[PDB]
Amino acid sequence: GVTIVKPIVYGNVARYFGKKREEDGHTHQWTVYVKPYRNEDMSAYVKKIQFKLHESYGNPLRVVTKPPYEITETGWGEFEIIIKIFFIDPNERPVTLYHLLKLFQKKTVVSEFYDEMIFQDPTAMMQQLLT
Ligand SMILES: Cn1nnc2cc(CO)ccc21
Repeated sequence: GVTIVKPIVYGNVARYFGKKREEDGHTHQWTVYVKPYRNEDMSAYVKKIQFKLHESYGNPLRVVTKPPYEITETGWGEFEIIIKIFFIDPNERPVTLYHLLKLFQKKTVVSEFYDEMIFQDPTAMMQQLLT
């Protein structure tokens, strides 16, 4: 059979403001993302990536369809973000990732994980799109 492995990295970077912010108490800017391990345009084969934030955010289900696959926000809190990757072939099961937003230990805060999206015997059309 055919196995196509698409390596990815996901997670977040964060920047401390320098001071807590009086008007909302946010302390950090952060960006949560998915990106390919090697430079490729994932929109060849990815329909959309959903980023589900803590429900205390407005419009906590954030959707990106065009790279880069990232969401930039501010806040004070750390919580899991559910990252769901949907494919152009609706018969390819979506990939669900789970990421704990990291804001704390000058140096940019980074928490980034490697993973692999495995396509076992895709349609010939989806094969072309993955290669
Ligand atoms: C959980 N958390 N952390 N920081 C937050 C900021 C907002 C929007 O002001 C909502 C929820 C937040």
